[PDB]
Amino acid sequence: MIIPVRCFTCGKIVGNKWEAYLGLLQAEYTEGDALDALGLKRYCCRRMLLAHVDLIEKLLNYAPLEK
Amino acid sequence: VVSGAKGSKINISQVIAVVGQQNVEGKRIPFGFKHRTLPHFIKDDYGPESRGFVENSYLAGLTPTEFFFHAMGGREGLIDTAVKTAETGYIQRRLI
Amino acid sequence: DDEITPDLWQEACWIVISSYFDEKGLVRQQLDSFDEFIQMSVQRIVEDAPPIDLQPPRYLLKFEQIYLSKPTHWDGAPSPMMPNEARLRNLTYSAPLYVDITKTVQLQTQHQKTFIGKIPIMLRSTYCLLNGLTDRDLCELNECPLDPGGYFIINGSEKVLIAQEKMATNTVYVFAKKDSKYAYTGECRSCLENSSRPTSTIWVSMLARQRIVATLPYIKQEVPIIIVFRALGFVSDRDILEHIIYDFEDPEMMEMVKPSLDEAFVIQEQNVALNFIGSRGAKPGVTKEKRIKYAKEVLQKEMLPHVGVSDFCETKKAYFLGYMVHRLLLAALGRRELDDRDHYGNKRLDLAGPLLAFLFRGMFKNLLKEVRIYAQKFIDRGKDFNLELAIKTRIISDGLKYSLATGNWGDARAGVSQVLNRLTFASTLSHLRRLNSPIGRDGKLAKPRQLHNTLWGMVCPAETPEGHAVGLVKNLALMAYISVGSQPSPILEFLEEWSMENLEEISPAAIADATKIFVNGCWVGIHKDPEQLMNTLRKLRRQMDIIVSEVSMIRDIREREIRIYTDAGRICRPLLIVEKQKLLLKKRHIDQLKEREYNNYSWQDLVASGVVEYIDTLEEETVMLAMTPD
DNA sequence: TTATTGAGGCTTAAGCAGTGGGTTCCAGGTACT
RNA sequence: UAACUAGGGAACCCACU
DNA sequence: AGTACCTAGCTTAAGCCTCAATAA
Ligand SMILES: [Zn+2]
Repeated sequence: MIIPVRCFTCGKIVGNKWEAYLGLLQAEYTEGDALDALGLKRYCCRRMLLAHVDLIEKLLNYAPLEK
Repeated sequence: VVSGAKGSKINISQVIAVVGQQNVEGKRIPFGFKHRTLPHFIKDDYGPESRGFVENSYLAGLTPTEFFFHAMGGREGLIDTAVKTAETGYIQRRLI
Repeated sequence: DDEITPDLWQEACWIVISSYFDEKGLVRQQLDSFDEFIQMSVQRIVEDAPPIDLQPPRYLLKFEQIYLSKPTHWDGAPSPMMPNEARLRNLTYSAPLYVDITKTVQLQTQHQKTFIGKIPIMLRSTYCLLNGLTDRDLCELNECPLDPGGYFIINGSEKVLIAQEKMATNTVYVFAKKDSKYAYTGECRSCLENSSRPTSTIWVSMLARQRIVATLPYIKQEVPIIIVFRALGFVSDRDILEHIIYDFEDPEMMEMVKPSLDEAFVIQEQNVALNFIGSRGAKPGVTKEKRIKYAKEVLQKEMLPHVGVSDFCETKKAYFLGYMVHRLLLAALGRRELDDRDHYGNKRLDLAGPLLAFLFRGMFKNLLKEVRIYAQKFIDRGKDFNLELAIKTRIISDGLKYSLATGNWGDARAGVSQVLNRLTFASTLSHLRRLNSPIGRDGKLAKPRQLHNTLWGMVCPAETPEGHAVGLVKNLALMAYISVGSQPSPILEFLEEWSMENLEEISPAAIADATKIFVNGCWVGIHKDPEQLMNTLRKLRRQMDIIVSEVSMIRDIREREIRIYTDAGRICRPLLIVEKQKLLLKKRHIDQLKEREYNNYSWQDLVASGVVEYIDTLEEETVMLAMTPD
């Protein structure tokens, strides 16, 4: 639902790179250039960001049961 | 293959060279439509690609007509497997 | 210059597919079928029910207008019920059904908008509370915007109606029975649509040896066909053979109708034939006139109800019976190939609409029956009875709820309604697009389980169970659409306006050269110029005229017939239209579809431009189809 | 000549591989107070 | 001054080998 | 009101029907 903290394969930190990836994508970068700008060199770290779906933003559209 | 662990020469030939002729009940792909196997062919077409000869390999990729005819063959295999188990169980019980 | 070049074709075709799925989605068959059920079929069933009458002071009751509220929950004040609340509280997502009853005894009173029962509402249909809501509004109701709907909530359980596959009605099929007493057998599951009595199947068979025999509904023993023809009011041999054989220069059919006439030499009068066919009924007649009246009732109602059920229609019924015998003869001559049972043009898919309509017919008949019971109990004392006390909403509400919950259909067959699979989203979509063949799963017949040729583009060739239900449980292809059903009337007025001569206004000598025209399987007349007629019918269908886009128009060319199909259950798919080796789809259509959310150009505008059209399986026989524009 | 006792053609049960999980259902109807 | 068990049937559906 | 209670297809063995030698 949310970006994993680490790449599953190697363990590089990718949890701090999802918002920066989205900011680079709206800055008209290609996905490959955005991955290269974040330092994700191994393709194991690259498909953590390339293939991620952020379900948490859809989960946040529902009001919490307590408030 | 040559260790005998898995596969056959037919599997290698199907992967590399050609898949071959798709069969339903021992014959070629029948005229399920009116004298056509599919609406993409002319009527009374008895050629290879019209009646279920897959000329491509698995690596090359099946054309959509070849894909459908291969699906027909695989469906026949699944039907045979299911009715085979269902019929052989009773023969086993009667024999024992 | 406006053509899509081959390097633009992949982008163009996927924009077309994206427009289709943006307009339609994936569960149009369920939602459209249920919407048609609620909008038309409920009112048709209520009005089609006979005006009930009790008798002495004699009064009658009539139901005239159907009102449906939004889904509502009640002891206290009624409040709107969201589907999530019905899911949580184990309630049934249902809407109240209101009718207004007139009571004429004479004194006429209006019981306006009386409550007769609760109808479960399929989610995201036009009568559901989530209809037309935005994604934000769906999320405010704790509903998933990606949820497709198409299911019912029955006691908090999500229920999906699996589409039931059946033989198509009102169509003549000739098969061969292996090693039976009949060599070739004809068959017509005749059913008058929008009334939908228990369907009547007639067999016109020929004995193996070569006499032609007719198997009639509600007659135990087999009946010679010439006796049936003389019982229709044709006491001759020129009349019967003119109804059967349209071409006197073919003597082989004359040879094959020798033995039926020879065996029917005993009877040459109409009432003798009525007595002969009524002596073998389900209820045997006490006397001769009872037998004659019973056989007349059978010929008027049970025998071929789709070609006509009232009186004074014996000539159309005799024409269709002669057509059945002619098809049987052509099959025995070999001039016509034997019909394929696994051909999906010969099959219909009973969706949520027709299944709920069958249930509603049974339950409305029941509700009327205890209205008779209550009124008969209270009329013996001479006192007036309240309609609110007479109406039993319990039986219709609980019967419909019970059949949607357990899946047992009728007051017969099971597994029609199933709990919706919610393991993953793909399983939900697959369960919502499931087709079921009701062939018994213990049989070893591989032919209904085999992947037939006619499933191209209609049914997925890969998605099937690998267990005992292999080849029987099927899954709908992505752009495959099931026809929702429509009235054949405007096509009939257009046909009689377009120089088509009716059956009762022609001599039988003109049948041989002209083209027979069938509308929903009913022979309505002949046309002497079938090519320009089919061009005109196609031009009307492409232009979104009085012929709607889901109407199937098939011209058999080798044997002169034009079949127009309008009923529900026909599985169809959109195809691009090719004229003079060129796609009618141009670059301007793709350019307009690119800004789909800007200029409001949609898939419907692409259909209305005559660019794409829906071709079902029977029409796909006559289609010369290109896989790619290459 | 003629019944009489023998042998060829029609309906109808009795069958039809195994292991888990889930869902629904196993009752209203007037009296009477 | 530890008082110690489990529960029915009939149908359907799905999955698995 | 609460409720007593009285009520689709297969194959095959087995049982059941009409026509021909044969003595009375
Ligand atoms: Zn990594």
